[PDB]
Parts: sequence; C-alpha cells; structure tokens
Amino acid sequence: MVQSSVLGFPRIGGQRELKKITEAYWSGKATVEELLAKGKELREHNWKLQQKAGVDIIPSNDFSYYDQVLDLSLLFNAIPERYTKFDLAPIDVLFAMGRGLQAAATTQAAVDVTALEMVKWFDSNYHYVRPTFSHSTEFKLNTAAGIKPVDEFNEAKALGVQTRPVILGPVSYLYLGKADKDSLDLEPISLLPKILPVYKELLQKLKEAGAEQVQIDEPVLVLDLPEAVQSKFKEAYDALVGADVPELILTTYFGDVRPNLKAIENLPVAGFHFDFVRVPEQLDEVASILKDGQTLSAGVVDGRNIWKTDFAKASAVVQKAIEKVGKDKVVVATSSSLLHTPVDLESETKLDAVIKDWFSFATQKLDEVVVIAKNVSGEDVSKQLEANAASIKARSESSITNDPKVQERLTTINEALATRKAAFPERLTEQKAKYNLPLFPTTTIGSFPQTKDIRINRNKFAKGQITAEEYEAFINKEIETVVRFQEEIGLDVLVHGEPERNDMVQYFGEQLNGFAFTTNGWVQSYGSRYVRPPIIVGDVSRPKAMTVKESVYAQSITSKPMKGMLTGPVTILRWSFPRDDVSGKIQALQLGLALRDEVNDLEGAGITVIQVDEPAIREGLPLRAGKERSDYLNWAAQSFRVATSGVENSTQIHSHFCYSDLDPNHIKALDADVVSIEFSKKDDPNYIQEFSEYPNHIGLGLFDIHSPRIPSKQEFVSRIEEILKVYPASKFWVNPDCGLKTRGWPEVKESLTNMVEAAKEFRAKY
Ligand SMILES: Nc1nc2c(c(=O)[nH]1)N[C@@H](CNc1ccc(C(=O)N[C@@H](CCC(=O)N[C@@H](CCC(=O)N[C@@H](CCC(=O)O)C(=O)O)C(=O)O)C(=O)O)cc1)CN2
Ligand SMILES: N[C@@H](CCS)C(=O)O
Ligand SMILES: [Zn+2]
Repeated sequence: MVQSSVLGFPRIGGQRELKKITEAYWSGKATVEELLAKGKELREHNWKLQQKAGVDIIPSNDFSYYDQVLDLSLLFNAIPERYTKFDLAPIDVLFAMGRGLQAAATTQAAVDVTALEMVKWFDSNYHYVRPTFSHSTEFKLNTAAGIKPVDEFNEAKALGVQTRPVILGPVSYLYLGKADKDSLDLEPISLLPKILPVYKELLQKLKEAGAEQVQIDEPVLVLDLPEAVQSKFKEAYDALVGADVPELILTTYFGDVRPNLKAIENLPVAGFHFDFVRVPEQLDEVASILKDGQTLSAGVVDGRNIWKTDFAKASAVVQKAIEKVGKDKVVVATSSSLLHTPVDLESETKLDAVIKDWFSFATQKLDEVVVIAKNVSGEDVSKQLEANAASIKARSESSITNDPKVQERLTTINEALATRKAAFPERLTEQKAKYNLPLFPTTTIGSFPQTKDIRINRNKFAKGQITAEEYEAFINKEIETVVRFQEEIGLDVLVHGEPERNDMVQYFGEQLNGFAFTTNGWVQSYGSRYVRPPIIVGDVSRPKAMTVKESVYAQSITSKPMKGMLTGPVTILRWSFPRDDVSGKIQALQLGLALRDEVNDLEGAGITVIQVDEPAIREGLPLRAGKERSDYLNWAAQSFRVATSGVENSTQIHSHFCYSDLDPNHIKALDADVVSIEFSKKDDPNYIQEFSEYPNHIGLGLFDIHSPRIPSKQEFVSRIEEILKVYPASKFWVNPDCGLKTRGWPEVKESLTNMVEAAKEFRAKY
C-alpha cells in the first residue's frame, strides 16, 4: 500500500487570511496575540485538509509569517547585531529583518534599521530573505521566540495529526546565505562546523517530541556545485544522523542532481526525494545510489505549475521506481512544496469550464497524489483514471490552443527584427537633443501606491457596480494626482503610477489572446505580497491596444517627458504559469512579436519614451551551465529585442531588473538605453564592480522601496558619492530600487523629495 507525501502547503489562506492579519499587526490594528492566534487557525485548517484528503506524509514548519528561511535565520540566531540593540520581541526582530523598521520615540522606544536582502528562490518568483552571516555570529538555538518547528509539530499532534517537519539543511542554508559587509572575507559554507551542532540539537528536540521522519531540504544539489562543496554533504549528514534523531529524508527539487551523485552516494540518511516532473530521466541513475534501508520519494505532481496531472504518465514513473527499488520503499510525492501554487481551484467561478477542467491548484493536487498512490497500490480507482484521462484528451484536442496566423509570423523573426536602427552612442546624441535632460536625471520605476480606493474601484468596475465611463474618470483623477505630485517634487522623467493595473503581468494576461487568468488564484511572492499569475494555454497575440488610452492621457497633462510601461516578453512568461505542450523559447518569441505591436502603437500615439520591464531575465536562467542555458541567454534577449527594435532612435527604451543575482553581461545584450537596477535593499558588495563596464545608461537603485523607512537626504548622497567613485556622471540616472505600489503616500512623498533634493546637489557641484 504505497504511501503519499506532500512537501509543503501554501500558508496564505483561501481568503488571504494571513495577509490581512499580518498587515493589521504591522499597522497596529491587531495584537501580537491575534496574529499568533490566526497563524494557529490556518495551520490547523491545512493539516486537517490534507488529512482528510488521504495524504499520509504531512508537512509541518512549512508555515511562515514571512519566510521559512528567515525563520531558520531566527532559530539559529543568525541575526545581525544591528537588529538586537532595541529590545524588540522575537516576532518583531523577525519582521524588521524583513522590511526594516522606523518609529520615533513614543513608552514605545525609538528604532531605525534597514531590511535585509531578498532574492529569487532559484528560478521562481518566490523570494527569500538571504541569511547574512558575520565573524561575530554565534550560532545558538534560540528559544526566546519559542522553537517553531517543535511547537508546530506539537500543535498538529494535539489534533491527532502526525507530521513531517521540514527544514532547510545546513549546506543549502549556508550556501544560499551571504557574508555581511563587516566580514567580506567570509565564505558562508565555512561555518558548517559551527552550525551543525545546532541542527543536531534541533533534531533531538524533534525526536523527543515524536518526530519519526524529517524532510530536510538540500535543493542546492540541482545546481553546479564546486567540488569542495560536494564533499561537505557527507561531513554534514554523518554529523547529524543517529539514534537520537529522526530519520532524515534528503529532499531535492526544481532540477537535476546527477552531476552531484558522488556527493551523496554514501550518506547515512533514511531516504531521498527527487523531482521527476522536471527531470524524470534521472530516475535510473539516482535510484542506483540507494543502499538498502533507504526510500525514494518520487516527485511526480508538479509543485510549480497548475496543469492537471496525467495519471497515466505519472503512475508509469512511480512504477518504473517500484521496478528498481521495491513497492515498499517508494513514495508518491509532490515534485516540490505547493508553496508556488494557489490554494483551491474550486474558488474560481469565471473560467470556461472547458479550460478549468485542465487545471489543479493545491487542494486538487492533494487528491492527485492520493489517487496515484492508490493506483500503484493495486486499489481500484478506475473511475478517476478515466475522468482524468478525459480531461487530458480534451486538453490535447482543442481549437482554442492554436493560431496559425501567429505560428507563421514567427518566421519573420531575424537579426534585423532584433537590432535597432543605430548603436546606443548614436541614439544618445539624438535623445539628449530631443529631451534636453539634465545631468543626474531623476525618475522612478512606474507604479505608485495601490490605495484601497484604487483597489475598491477596480473591483466595483469588474463587478459592474460602475460604468467604464465612471472608471476612466476615476483613473484619470489618479493619474492627474500622480503627475501633479511628480511635478511638484521636481521629477524629470515621469511615470503614471499604474493605477489601472492590478499587476504588471496580470493586466497583460487579461488582454492577450492565448491566456487565462484567475479571480482568487493567489500565490505568495514575498512577505504579505502575493500575485495571481496568469496562465498560458495557447498561441499568443495582441488584438487591441493595451496601454495607450492611459499613457496618452498621462502625457497630455504634463509637458514633462513620460514613460510608457510594458512588461517584456521574458517576464510575462516567467511570472505566468507556462504551457504544458511547448517550450518557453517559443512562448517568449510570441510575446516579443506580440509586444512589438504595443510598443509601436505607443510610439505612434505620441509616447516616445517607453519602459519595458524585464525583471525575470536572471530568474528564468536555467539552473545549470550547458546547452540549455546558453540557448536561454540568446533567445531571452532576442525576444526582448524583438519588442523594442522597431523604435526610432529619438525614442528612449528603458528597462528594469530587481531582486535577483543579476548578470550584467546578459542585461547588456538587451542594448536598452537606460535601466534601473535594484541595489539598496540587496546590500550587494560587488554590483558596483560587476557593472563597471556597462556601456549604456544606468540607474543603480538608491533606496529600499519595500520598507516604510524614509531615508535621509543624507543616505542618498552617500550612495551616490560611492557610485560616482567607479562610474562617470554622464551615464548615471537616479531612481529607487523598484516600484511604489506597496508603499504608502506619506513616505513616498518625503523619500522622493529627498532623492530629488539630493540629485539636485550633485547637479550643481558638477
Ligand atoms: N508578479 C509580480 N512579480 C514581481 C513584482 C511585481 O510587481 N509583480 N515585483 C517584485 C516583487 N513582487 C511583488 C508581488 C506582489 C506585489 C503586490 O503589490 N501585490 C499586492 C496586490 C496586487 C494585485 O494583484 N492587486 C489587485 C488586488 C485587489 C484586491 O485585493 N481586491 C479585493 C477586493 C477589493 C478590496 O477589498 O480591496 C479582493 O480581491 O479581495 C488589484 O489592484 O486589483 C498584494 O497582494 O498586496 C508587489 C510586488 C518581483 N516580482
Ligand atoms: N514597473 C513595476 C516594476 C516592479 S519590478 C512597478 O513599478 O511596480
Ligand atoms: Zn522591480
């Protein structure tokens, strides 16, 4: 009777309960008791949900108030000193690392401190708070905050639910972290010896509590790892394994671990886990490594995409496994945590029933693994296979999916379609001459605060409580407000705030043929911010203009130059749920050609300064050097270039990138005139050097837009002075790290006023 396993479940709630309480707590409208109360409530719900679904192995510690990595950075006490000298409570220290904190002296005692870096969790649009280590860091097992994975195991057990804690392992933990600036000579992985005795302690604490088996994520194995890292796995797991700890199920996902087999082919663990959705072909080789005892969790229900599973194909993999290692040592599992999927599809009432029948969100995926497991167990689930098999046939055969007019148009793509009419140095002279822009020119990145008044009115529109005529009126008020202000403040190149845009990708899925999109289809991106990425189901085209009506009005009320704003083709792909049938290369290209038509429409409609965001360009990079990556590099830029290479030289193409380990050389391939690079929040020591040679114009981001912190005019100056030491002023632009949707108005005002005030000084010194 083959068992089922889930690697992690989405904590946000079916009604984003979690967001709502977290944001309340942050704004002083809910007590700390009330936040923790609701945490419990959700934890309880989701465990019970899975229990009822029939899942055998059920995760614990997958819950988090912000990020499960940081959660460990807390537990193990990797807490930069600067966060400690304010008598904050564990929970608030946690949040402060997250989003900084700043309150003047109230009883309440005065704090001001930044936030730690945030980066892509592998090739996903989930972002973790990056561990930050230092020579001073004393790894102890913190008990002040409680001990989370213990306490949550116990909770579950007190509802009769036996769970499998999930912990990021020492090697991944370190390798993914970073040295703090007070300690540049520090490889994070060198602390392995200091940290194990902590992981060890935790583990015994868990064993005593009742923990049979523990999932311990070591996903770094899907990456290119130098030889000196690979040898540290044995050291690590040799240390931890024992009679006083639970059995450990070394867990990998998102890619291929074969290059690292030597690393792990003689470890003491109780079993492994692998992603046979992304890399089914690795099964024979990895299964080879299993010395008796050990179990193989067979990751076969996609924790990263929402296409309904093919029960035939999936069960065939699990049986290939069963052939190699015995039915009794095999487990049907999600390929990854379902963190990256929405909660429940049944919450969606406005999708074509045909299309809906093609999908499965988290709740459904629980049934999925339950059924496949049952299948291979010899049990009758005939009725579910056929229905499932129907769902597949249908998908397979659809008039929706294909659009010949597109497929042809693809063969119009060549070098010329993706080269501008002249080189940057020649376009600058034309642009300088049109725009008359001043030295140290100031601008922002697009979005301005997404005020509940905007959210409520988009919604009243969606739901017919107001006419289109009324919505246009409302949007214009708000673009007017957003301009009038930008003018007030002194900004040079303007934007329009994106008031009319739910999300920089969803606004587009709602407008392009080939898509679907959700109402309650939300996934966490970081902290309390979530998105409901759209879904690509067919061949992509743009039948109308998407953003002209708005930007033309925008341009019409200001003499100032104004940006249009799209989302480049790679980002639309990467932050959508991609197609099952086809490659992403084919999808980007379609998007490129499709986005051209908007870009062109803009130029034609008067909007001669245009920004096309491409922030996922690094995210979307394949997890391993070789054929697939070097292809990615080439088509990924090409598609971008496709949507931008028809413009006149007098037109100013802008881009933007953020919250990623950016590769300048690839960014450069886009030959954009001007870009915005997230720099402040990420405290990257090298970004300055590594972008020493960037040939086109550039604005490294001057303040962290994900903290309510207002930076001094002084903190702007410092950063600038710092950059100017490696870069000439005739290139440098001044802007924030990213957009301002999440920000409130008070701090928007004051922080830009400072930014600009500061730019204005360097203006006059030169
Ligand atoms: N997709 C994406 N990825 C990205 C970024 C980005 O902007 N987008 N930037 C970086 C960071 N990621 C981010 C992710 C989300 C948000 C964000 O601001 N999300 C908002 C809302 C976004 C949205 O979809 N807004 C809708 C939702 C409105 C709403 O909630 N309405 C209510 C009903 C009306 C009401 O009561 O308010 C409801 O549905 O229940 C809208 O404006 O229309 C949030 O969940 O806090 C920001 C950055 C990197 N990756
Ligand atoms: N233009 C987007 C960029 C987010 S990465 C915004 O300003 O919200
Ligand atoms: Zn950004």
